[PDB]
Amino acid sequence: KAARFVRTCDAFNVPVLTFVDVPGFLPGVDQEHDGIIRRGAKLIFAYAEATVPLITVITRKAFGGAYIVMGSKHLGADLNLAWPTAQIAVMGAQGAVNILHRRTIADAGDDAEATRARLIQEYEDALLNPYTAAERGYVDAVIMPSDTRRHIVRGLRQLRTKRESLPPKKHGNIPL
Amino acid sequence: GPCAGGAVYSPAITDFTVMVDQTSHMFITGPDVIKTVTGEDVGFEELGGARTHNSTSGVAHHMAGDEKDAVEYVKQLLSYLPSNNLSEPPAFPEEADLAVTDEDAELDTIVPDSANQPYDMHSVIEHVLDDAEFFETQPLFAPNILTGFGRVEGRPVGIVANQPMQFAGCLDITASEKAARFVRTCDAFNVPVLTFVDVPGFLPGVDQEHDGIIRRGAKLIFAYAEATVPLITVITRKAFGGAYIVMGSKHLGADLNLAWPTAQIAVMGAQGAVNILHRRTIADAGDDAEATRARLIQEYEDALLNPYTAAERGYVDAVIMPSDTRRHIVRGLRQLRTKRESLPPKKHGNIPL
Amino acid sequence: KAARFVRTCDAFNVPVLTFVDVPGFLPGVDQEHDGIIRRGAKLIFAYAEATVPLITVITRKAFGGAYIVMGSKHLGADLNLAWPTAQIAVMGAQGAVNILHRRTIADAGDDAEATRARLIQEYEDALLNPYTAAERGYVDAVIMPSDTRRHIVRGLRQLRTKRESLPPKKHGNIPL
Amino acid sequence: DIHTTAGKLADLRRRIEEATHAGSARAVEKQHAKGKLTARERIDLLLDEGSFVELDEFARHRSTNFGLDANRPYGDGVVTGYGTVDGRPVAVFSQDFTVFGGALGEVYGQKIVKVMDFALKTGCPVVGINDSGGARIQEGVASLGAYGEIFRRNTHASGVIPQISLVV
Repeated sequence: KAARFVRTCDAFNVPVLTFVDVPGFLPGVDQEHDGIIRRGAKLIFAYAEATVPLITVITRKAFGGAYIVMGSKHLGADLNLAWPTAQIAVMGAQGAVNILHRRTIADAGDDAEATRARLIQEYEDALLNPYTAAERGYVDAVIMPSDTRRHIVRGLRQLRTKRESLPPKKHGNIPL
Repeated sequence: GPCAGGAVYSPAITDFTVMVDQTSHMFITGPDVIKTVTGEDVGFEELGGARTHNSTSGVAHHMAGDEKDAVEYVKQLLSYLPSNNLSEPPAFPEEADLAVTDEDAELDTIVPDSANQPYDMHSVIEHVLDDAEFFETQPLFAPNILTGFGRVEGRPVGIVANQPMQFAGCLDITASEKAARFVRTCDAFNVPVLTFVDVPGFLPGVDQEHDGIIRRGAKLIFAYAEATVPLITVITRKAFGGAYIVMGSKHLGADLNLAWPTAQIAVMGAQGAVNILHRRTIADAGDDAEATRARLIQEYEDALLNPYTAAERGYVDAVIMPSDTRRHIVRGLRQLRTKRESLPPKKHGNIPL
Repeated sequence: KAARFVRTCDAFNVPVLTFVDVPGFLPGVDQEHDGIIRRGAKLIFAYAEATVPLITVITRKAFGGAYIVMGSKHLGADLNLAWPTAQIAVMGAQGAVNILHRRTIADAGDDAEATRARLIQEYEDALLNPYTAAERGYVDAVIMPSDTRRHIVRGLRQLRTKRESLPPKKHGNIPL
Repeated sequence: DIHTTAGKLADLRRRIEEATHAGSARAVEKQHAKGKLTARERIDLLLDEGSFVELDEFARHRSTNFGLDANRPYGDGVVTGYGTVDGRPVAVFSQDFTVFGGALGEVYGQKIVKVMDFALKTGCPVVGINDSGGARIQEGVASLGAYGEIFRRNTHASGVIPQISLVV
């Protein structure tokens, strides 16, 4: 759905604003057995391919692959913003701990969860925010939710003269 | 090996993806996280195993026995494409036999008299390609259509054709997507696309329509219309409605469109066509209703179901003898290889997704 | 005279309005011996090559090579209009009947000159009009002489943004 | 038969026969009698031996004007195709005077075009062998339209691809 739009907007010099809050991809054998791969890839193809101004705002959830897909600066986005309510993490805390803490979670069967659910809180409090990504630059800035418009406005003013072009080719080869 | 999560998307974008039997897997969400969310029970190999993607998802292009057969594959794959788009695919030029080989003749009888009896398309292709060597891609996915590579006079080509052996060489969702993406691949890298046609129409089914056949079937046409590499199309038998249009027809910018006498290019099946043209003349004289509806169908298929109607309008540049298909493609690419054609300027097109 | 003008008006982005009413090419031996075959071919080359808005209005006569030449649509015209008083035919009725009806008139030397006059009438009354071409799309419309200005107006509005170009070349090779 | 694969083939052979013999057995004699060679003979003498590949061979017209539908010869008056000359690619149309006086028609012109669009897109010359007796008067303006689309190609390709006219 989105993929087709981003491209429609690109071919016609229309700036694309994108608001993020995605937990991840709907789990289901069907998805896999229906090529979710060759079809979900389209969305990143559009964004990476795009050349019109791209402004991405993450309002809340933003995890793993999904994050990448939703107009991430890793796809060429020009300005990526994130609210303080946002959570930019490689993955969910719950599932994140069941991996990183395997040999340290088995120990002490006594309180097997007051050391887990307790450790989970440490993650969602240390990594489930935007400051990690922002720390490096994956996000141009964290801003007061109320400044979204002011940002999108004063922002697009600068990008309306954006010059970008992909390598020369007859056409591309987007996953069909 | 394993390819899980967003990582799977990099292979999606790339051109050809090769897999090995149970030695590698591809999936966005793990088989475990799937159960804890829906309750579905599936094993790795079944969720994203090589056999799965090489026949269900359409994400894989080849399933090899072991890592050795795979590496050898990709090498072949590379031998048909150029090192980049700024150049034609490599070549090992060698003049061809301009006469009619005993193999060529074999085609004169490859198509049975029975409009319902299937013949193996591979055989048709192997007769035009050097050393009858046909390098096929995605052989397990969308069997109703074949897409691969080969060489004609040493120069790499690309092949798309309908397989009557499977589902009567029909066009459907999986088929359109298979071919389309292939055609655009052969186009992006200056590989000509030979296409052999024989299709009755589009596979019926509410699932088709509901699963978006309208937006996915176009893919094939867009691919063909968009292409600029040399386009040579051979019609061996079936050619009905949009199915004919879709298969690199002249209306899509094809350069040379051949047609065997054993081919029928018509708007729709004779059996169903008359049920609309004579719905009136048939109602009358109930006396032998089906002895008229049958007489008509016969006069139709005997008058319209052939290539000559089109051949007049110029939709096909000639009605050739099966045994001359190879001599045609050969002496036809020699000219087309210098084909200069371009599309209107644009960031990129907007193909259906 | 026209050739060099249509080219001048093209080379400098000046749309060319064309008003037609021609019987054919002035007959004469001197003409043939002077180079009408190539000196007249200029006109069509000038028109074919042209890539500016070309609006053609046929007021009356339009016969054979003469029609073609005068900014016809077969040369790249954008809007070819025709008044109800337009004679778009391959040739004049007078001569057309001599060839078309030779044996169908030879019969009865007497009552022949009236069989001719009759034919000539049946012909022109059914062929020397614009409606023929009007079916093959050769003329974009048959208008009312009253809407000529209104048509050229609302029409030059759409074509003023037409992008046309010929194959790349050092230069053409027009007759001389 | 004709419903079998062997008859459908044999049928073709039959067609390629009357096709290369569209003109009358007398029109050819006449042609030769004047020293002129048949259209298909002009092509063979020009192109490299066995390099000629014909396009639009079995094409016919659809003009019911003045009962012309009673004579719908394959090729409709002109032999167009491509082939080589001294090893180099060349496109060529040969007007067949032994058919309707070799007068330009709708399908007759369309062919000459299909070849000029092919000769330009592949960048090869266009040897034109003329013999046209005039416009096919029965079709009216259609024959004028044909002459046009051709004149336009002559220009658009003027200087882009060698264009040689053989007036015989």
